[PDB]
Amino acid sequence: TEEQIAEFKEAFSLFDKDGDGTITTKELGTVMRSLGQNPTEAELQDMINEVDADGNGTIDFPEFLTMMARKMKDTDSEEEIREAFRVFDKDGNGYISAAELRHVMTNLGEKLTDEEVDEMIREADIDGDGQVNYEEFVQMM
Amino acid sequence: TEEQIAEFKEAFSLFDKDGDGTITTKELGTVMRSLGQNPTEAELQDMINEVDADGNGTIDFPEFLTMMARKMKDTDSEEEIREAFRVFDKDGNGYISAAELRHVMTNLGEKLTDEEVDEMIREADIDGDGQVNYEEFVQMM
Amino acid sequence: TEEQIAEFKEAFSLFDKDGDGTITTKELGTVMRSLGQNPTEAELQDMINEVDADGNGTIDFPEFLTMMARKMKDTDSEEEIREAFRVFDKDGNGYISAAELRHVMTNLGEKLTDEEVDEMIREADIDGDGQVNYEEFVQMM
Amino acid sequence: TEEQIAEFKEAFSLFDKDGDGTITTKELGTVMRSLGQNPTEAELQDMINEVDADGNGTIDFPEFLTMMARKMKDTDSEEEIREAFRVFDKDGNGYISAAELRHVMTNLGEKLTDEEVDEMIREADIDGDGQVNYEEFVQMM
Amino acid sequence: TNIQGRVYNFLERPTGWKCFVYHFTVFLIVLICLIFSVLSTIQQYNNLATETLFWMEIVLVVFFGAEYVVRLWSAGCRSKYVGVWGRLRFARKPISVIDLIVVVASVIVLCVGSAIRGIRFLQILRMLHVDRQGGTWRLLGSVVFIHRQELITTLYIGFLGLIFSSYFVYLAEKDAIDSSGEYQFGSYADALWWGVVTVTTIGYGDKVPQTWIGKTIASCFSVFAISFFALPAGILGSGFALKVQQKQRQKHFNRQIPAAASLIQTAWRCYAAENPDSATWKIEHHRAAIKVIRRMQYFVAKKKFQQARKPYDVRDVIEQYSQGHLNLMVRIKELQRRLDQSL
Amino acid sequence: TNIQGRVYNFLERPTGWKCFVYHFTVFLIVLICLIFSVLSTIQQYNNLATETLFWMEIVLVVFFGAEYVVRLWSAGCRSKYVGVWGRLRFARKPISVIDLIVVVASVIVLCVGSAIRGIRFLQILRMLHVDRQGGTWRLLGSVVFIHRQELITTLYIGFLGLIFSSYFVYLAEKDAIDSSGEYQFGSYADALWWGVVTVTTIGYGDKVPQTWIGKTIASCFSVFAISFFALPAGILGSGFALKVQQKQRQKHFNRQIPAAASLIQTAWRCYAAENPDSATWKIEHHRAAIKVIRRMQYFVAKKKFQQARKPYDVRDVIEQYSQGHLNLMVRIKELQRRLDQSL
Amino acid sequence: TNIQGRVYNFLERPTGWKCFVYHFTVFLIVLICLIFSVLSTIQQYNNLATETLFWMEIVLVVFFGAEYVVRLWSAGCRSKYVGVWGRLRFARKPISVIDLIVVVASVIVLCVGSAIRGIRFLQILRMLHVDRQGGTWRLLGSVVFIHRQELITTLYIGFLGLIFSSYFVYLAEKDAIDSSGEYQFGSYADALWWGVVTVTTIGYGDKVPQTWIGKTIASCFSVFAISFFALPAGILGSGFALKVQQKQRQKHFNRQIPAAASLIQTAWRCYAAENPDSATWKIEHHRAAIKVIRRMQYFVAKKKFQQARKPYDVRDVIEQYSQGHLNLMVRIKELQRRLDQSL
Amino acid sequence: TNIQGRVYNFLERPTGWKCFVYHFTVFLIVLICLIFSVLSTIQQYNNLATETLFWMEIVLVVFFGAEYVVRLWSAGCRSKYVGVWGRLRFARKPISVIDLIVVVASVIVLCVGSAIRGIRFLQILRMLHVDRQGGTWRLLGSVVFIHRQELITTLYIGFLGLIFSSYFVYLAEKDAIDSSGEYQFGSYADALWWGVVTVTTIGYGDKVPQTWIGKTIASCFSVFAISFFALPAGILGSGFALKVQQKQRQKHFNRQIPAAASLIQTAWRCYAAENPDSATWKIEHHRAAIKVIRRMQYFVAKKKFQQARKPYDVRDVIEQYSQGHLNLMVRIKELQRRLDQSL
Ligand SMILES: [Ca+2]
Ligand SMILES: [Ca+2]
Ligand SMILES: [Ca+2]
Ligand SMILES: [Ca+2]
Ligand SMILES: [Ca+2]
Ligand SMILES: [Ca+2]
Ligand SMILES: [Ca+2]
Ligand SMILES: [Ca+2]
Ligand SMILES: [Ca+2]
Ligand SMILES: [Ca+2]
Ligand SMILES: [Ca+2]
Ligand SMILES: [Ca+2]
Repeated sequence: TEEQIAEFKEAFSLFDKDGDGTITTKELGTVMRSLGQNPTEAELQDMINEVDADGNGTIDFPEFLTMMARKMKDTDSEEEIREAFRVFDKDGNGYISAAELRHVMTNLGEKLTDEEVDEMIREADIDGDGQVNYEEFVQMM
Repeated sequence: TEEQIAEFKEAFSLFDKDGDGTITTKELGTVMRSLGQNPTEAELQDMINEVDADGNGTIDFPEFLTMMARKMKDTDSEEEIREAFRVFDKDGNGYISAAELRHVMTNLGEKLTDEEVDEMIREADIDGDGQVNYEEFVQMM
Repeated sequence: TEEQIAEFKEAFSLFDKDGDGTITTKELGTVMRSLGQNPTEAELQDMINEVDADGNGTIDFPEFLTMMARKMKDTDSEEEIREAFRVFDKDGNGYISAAELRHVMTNLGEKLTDEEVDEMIREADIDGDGQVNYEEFVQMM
Repeated sequence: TEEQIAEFKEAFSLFDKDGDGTITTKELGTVMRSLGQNPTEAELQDMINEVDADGNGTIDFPEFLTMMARKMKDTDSEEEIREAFRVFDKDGNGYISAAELRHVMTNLGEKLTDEEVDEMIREADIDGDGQVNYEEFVQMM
Repeated sequence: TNIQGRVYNFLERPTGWKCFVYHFTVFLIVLICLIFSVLSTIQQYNNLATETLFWMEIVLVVFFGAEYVVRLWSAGCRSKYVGVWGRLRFARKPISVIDLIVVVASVIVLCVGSAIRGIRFLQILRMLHVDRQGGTWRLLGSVVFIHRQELITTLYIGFLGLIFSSYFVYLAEKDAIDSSGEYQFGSYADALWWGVVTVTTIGYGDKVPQTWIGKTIASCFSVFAISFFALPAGILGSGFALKVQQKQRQKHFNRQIPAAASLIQTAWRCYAAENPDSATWKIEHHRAAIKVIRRMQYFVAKKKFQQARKPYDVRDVIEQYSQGHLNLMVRIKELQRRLDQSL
Repeated sequence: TNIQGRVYNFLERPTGWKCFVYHFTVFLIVLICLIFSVLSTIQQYNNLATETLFWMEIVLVVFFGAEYVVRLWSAGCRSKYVGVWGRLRFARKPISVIDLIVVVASVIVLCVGSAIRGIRFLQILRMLHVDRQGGTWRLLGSVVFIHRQELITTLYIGFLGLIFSSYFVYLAEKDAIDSSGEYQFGSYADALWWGVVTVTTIGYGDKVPQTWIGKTIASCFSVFAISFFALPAGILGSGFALKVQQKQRQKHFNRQIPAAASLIQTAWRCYAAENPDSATWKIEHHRAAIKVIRRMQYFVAKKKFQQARKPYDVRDVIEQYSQGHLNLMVRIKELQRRLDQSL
Repeated sequence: TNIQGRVYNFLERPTGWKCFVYHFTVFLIVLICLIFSVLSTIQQYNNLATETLFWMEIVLVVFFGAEYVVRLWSAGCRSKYVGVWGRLRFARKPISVIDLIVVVASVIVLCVGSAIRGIRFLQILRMLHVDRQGGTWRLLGSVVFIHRQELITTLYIGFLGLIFSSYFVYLAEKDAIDSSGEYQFGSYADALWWGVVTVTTIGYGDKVPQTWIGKTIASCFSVFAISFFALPAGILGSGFALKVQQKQRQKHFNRQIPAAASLIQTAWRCYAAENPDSATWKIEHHRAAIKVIRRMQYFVAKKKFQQARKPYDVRDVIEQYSQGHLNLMVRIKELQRRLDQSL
Repeated sequence: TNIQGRVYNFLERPTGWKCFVYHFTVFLIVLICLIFSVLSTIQQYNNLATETLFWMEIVLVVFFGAEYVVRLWSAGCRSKYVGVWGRLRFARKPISVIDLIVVVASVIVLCVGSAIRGIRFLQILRMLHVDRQGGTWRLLGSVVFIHRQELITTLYIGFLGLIFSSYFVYLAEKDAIDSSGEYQFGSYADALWWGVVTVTTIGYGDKVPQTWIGKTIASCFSVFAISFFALPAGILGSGFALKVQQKQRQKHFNRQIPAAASLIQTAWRCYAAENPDSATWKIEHHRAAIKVIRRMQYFVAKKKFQQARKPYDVRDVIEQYSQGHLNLMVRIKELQRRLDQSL
């Protein structure tokens, strides 16, 4: 994992904005601004909190490493996603309307762009039918 | 129900104040101002919350339709009203003083105008006695 | 009770500061200022809340009457006072140090003036001993 | 204990900043400033609250005396410290990495200076091994 | 005059001292009657008691009839029960019906008559009279409804276990005769009965598993089954306790008032909305908008009323905080605007 | 001197080590006496024990008398019990009364005397001595009071069920003779007894339903009845647990002080109000207004005190928030005014 | 067409009126069958019932087979069960498996055949059919899992106590013969059995301690043991009650939606992140940073979703307050800055 | 090397899979041994089993000895147990002591020896080995401690009731001979025993009240007594449930860290304070003041740590709110001052 760790370190350094090696919220905000999303302070705080191992308002390098470590496509993670999907799925089946899904993506939550939604749809619905299998999609992910 | 739906759509459009077809609180406030009631922001928020199906601070057209759908004079609704009436009814009977009722209407809660109160009284007390049957009134409603 | 009611009405009228016959907090504050105590708004609110029957931020005349009605030297009331006294009484007996009592009066809670405290002491300690019988005092009250 | 009490009184007098003999938060803040730590008002409030017997936002002389009275190296106190130590101790043993300890001292909580940390380390690790016995240290304290 | 109302209060829904005393007396009388009936039932005190019963029972029935009549008369206090139809409706209520049944049956018995078979049953029934207004039963029912999901499950699984255990015991102890010279588990019915007894934890001991295997199975299938059967008692008790706790932290009754009033007002407004040339049309498109607004207000009001009715909770607190916070934010924004405006 | 007070503490309401030890010793002695009495009761150890009892019992009674006397003497510590009247009042208290009864009765027995019938009863009574200050009973009583509404209901409905079940069993098993050659349910009383046993879940098995129909009815009417009878135990336990939990999150005692003081002050002010030429008239219409204000303050104070007394709750939190929020709003308003004023 | 889905709904996971009725009917039929079996089991009604059973049982099995087939057909409604593999997976589920076992076994019995030994067992098994979707068992299981730590302990300690008590009783009553002329505690096994009975609180009374010492030991070791054995029933009940209470103060379903959506979106974003030339790369070092940010967002989203799923709690309230407060502080700071900037 | 630590983990405080399996195996072995002992106890399987026991028991004891030795060796992992004294201290712990007793006793038995009286007892004792680290008992103990006030009361009052009931039954049924020709309540001891049985709800039925008066008294004094005796089981269960619920809403472990660190730092500072020429004297009267300040800080820190340790509660929320609110107020005041200053 040496190469991976080096990469992570590099990433951290570019993020950090200082020689202290301790990520404040301010640094994160700056980074976000550089991208151009323009996030709220509360949001930033929330982001840091999840990451933070010590729970002291500052992301340590070990903390960062820990967050990197826990991988997606773990079964526990998948369950939550499935539950979420179910929440939007009428008719209590592994099936949702494609158009409806698109609409939801456009509107509810952290809004997703039209192109992105189209891409998602393409990824999901291999068949021409709009009734898309969310379970399958989740598995693929 | 096609005609009804059309009517509802028309209403929504006149309310909306924009081509987005998504009612914010601001739009509602504007509408209120146009009438001339001059409501508080909190009140507006409360109003939207009850309506909102998705629960995202914005009234969708489907949400609006849903609110229209659930009709008054349903038995569940009636019970609440009866309970409320009881709350103001001394002597644990289906009877309240007309004068007292009038006073309450004038003073407590979302104040009701004198003329309106008079009208209400007329509607309720068919007989000349002030001891008005609230249950009967509720049934009529 | 006719005379009593008349007196109460008179009192209310002098308090009211207006023809509405509905005491707001502002009126109460004004009255307080006239005396010269200079109270906090929160305090005023608290005062009104206890009084208020309807619980609508305004003291009705009936509410006022109700408050007048419930008399001191009722047994329930006495118990609370006794409990309070006990709270300050060391040695788990119906006895407290006179000096200590004086000190408490001077310092803790709604401060009591020196003269007043002296008067209180005189009222309580008939005997020359400082160990004053609080129960007896309560009974007298 | 007469001498001790005299000393305490002297200390109180120097702290007090006034002839009232009643320590407000403001006085405490002033004292802190004189030292030069520059504390937050909330912190000051917290400090007073723990001390305060009556619980009235003011430290009485008796209260002060009481706080002085309860001595460290009482068994109850020790347990808490041990628990705290355990919280930072990996491998569920009476052993922690010296370097790690130093790091924690530098970073987490009320930050401790480098020299101070060094001193602490010296006090603790009599032996040359970094795996320091925290229980022993606690006992010594 | 308020006399009818007073009478009603005395009879049904009483918090009076005198009324309470009367009720207690009635209860005592009923108990005495029951005792007498019991005494009569045993052979040693049959001849002496019958005459007494005859003397007393008729009187009691007359009294009850009178009471019933009075209650019926008093129904006019409540506007729910007015006229003949109202009275009929009142009568329809369960306790009243029961009372009627008791009285008429008693009368019939008297007519038939001094031996009586159904009189004992009537006496037993009578004890139910005292629980007026359904205040005893209703609470219990509510609690059951609240905890039905779990209770039902417990009943089911436990039942299943009992069945299985019974079957196993039958399989075990079919051939094994007792020491007294009689087959304890001849039929499956017997086994079932035994199982029921065991789960109940009565333990009569008329039947006990004779075989070692049977004993083992009993040991295995007892404990769990016992626990399951005890569950309802536990769970219900817990529920009751929780309810009591909730009651202890109820809202004040004065807080319910304004919300209720508001709700009423909104309802009235809504009603008016349909009537075109009414007084409430004061202060086409506009009208439509107003209607919608009124409906919204009504909805809000209902919610508020419901909240008022409910006890204090964390959700309520959160809501309150939100309400405060938004207001504060708005104020701050206004201030900011003012500052900007000035410059 | 503080000696009387110390004595009182030692005797009644003790948290002392020595006192505790003494109490334990007393309890042990009582237990021993009880054991001896029990032994005497059986025929095999009657002749040897009587003499011992005679020797010891008198001594014990003397000791108890002495203790009682000491307690009486010590009453002067508490200002509630001063002089002769105070002492009499103290004596009136239940435990003390019981003790008195025990001692006098014992003395009477001794005078009469070495056989004794009432001595056994006295011994039994004696065991109640140790629960001093009513700390055991009082808590229980409080809990019962808190959960009475439900408990009573459970008692009632269950009782009714029991009655009904008994009746049904009587109806079933009147004619059916047992295998031993004796009618199990000859009387309704017997049936009732059986029912009671069954609901209790003792299951002696002296009586068991013989008929199949009877058995069926028992099966039907058992389970529910059993649950009902178990309810009190459950519910009370739950209540106790809840109480314990509440206690665990109590307020600190220092927070009660200031409120209490305030209350006291307000009471004093109110008292003064009646006296026209008093010192509290410092700082006609005006006087009247002041009186009203004082009363209001008193009312507030009482409420505050009550709140302090109670444990932490969501309602309290909400109140706190409201208090904060209003203050903040006021401050903001003031700021706004200042800004406006400047411009 | 939606017919398959409808069929599925009717069969499994039904909230329909008609469906409910059907289920009830089925249950009733099963009960009747069980009753018939029981009747057959006793010797007096064996010859008359067998023929009836033969007539009916086959029909019942056919019906059940048909139902099973229909259920299998309907599996295509759910996308979890599609094709042959999906159907197989569905079949694998426990209830379905049980049903299959019942049907095949019944068929086998019929083939063998009008006496039948296993048919009784099959009947017993059948009663489990009605608890569809595992809604009964699952809840119970969950509760057990929640309260396992304590429950297990109770089981253990109680068991230990029982063992010890049994041993002590064996030691006591080895030599002591009963009044009937038979050794009650000949073996340790017997003693163990007795202990089990006693702890259960069945109290058959086939075995009772004869020696005084034995009796004493029973008295000592009973009460505590009894309490321990009752614990599971109590604790589980309490847990159930608590769960019910929690359910009563659940969040609204509309609040879950947006969070869920957000989570989904974040997941999608994360997925995109791996694909270099995708549409989601809109709005090397920079890319890396973006990836990290997306991951962070996802983590946040998951947490939010979890919170939404959970019921209302003090922690949630605190979080909300914090969120509000920080925002307010920021606003204030901004205002201050503006003021400073102007001057 | 970390091998010793690993060994310790495997033996005591294991969360390992392999370790768990090993433990299970051990438990199974113990159970088997117990079963064998039981079998030996009954006369029919004595001659065949003894030899087997001899063969196996010695081996088992050797194994246990080895295990003990290993555990002792592993104590060096924990710094609490270092050297010889540390090891001795470790041994002193209860479970270890028990194990030692078992092994030595077994050895003694072997030496004496293939009959053995104490071996059975040793086997029984052995079952306690599996509950390592006291995780089973400790929790229970804690719960008992928490609910002692009420539990004790229940034990007391119930006991008293039992006594009284027994006495009354003795008074009732002294003269009354049974149908079998033997006095059921000859001694008061017998009566007491009966009472105990009844309250327990075992209901052996060896003794039953014969007189009608006696029966009546039993009926009266049963129900309440039964409820009281059931209370402990209920209450404890409720407590357990509550504890579980509390656990469910625990704080995150990361929140405890900083507070703990702070506490540690404050302690260190305090320690330094005594040493005059130390490094911590950086940044006479002044010194004194500093000491006081440090002590205050320490006190604060301790409180904070305690709060962190505890679960979430309304009090905590209130505190948080207060903290926020004060800060906000201060900020507002500062702003106001600035505004004033400018003008
Ligand atoms: Ca940095
Ligand atoms: Ca960190
Ligand atoms: Ca598709
Ligand atoms: Ca719009
Ligand atoms: Ca919406
Ligand atoms: Ca009328
Ligand atoms: Ca006015
Ligand atoms: Ca009012
Ligand atoms: Ca005096
Ligand atoms: Ca000062
Ligand atoms: Ca103070
Ligand atoms: Ca070292």
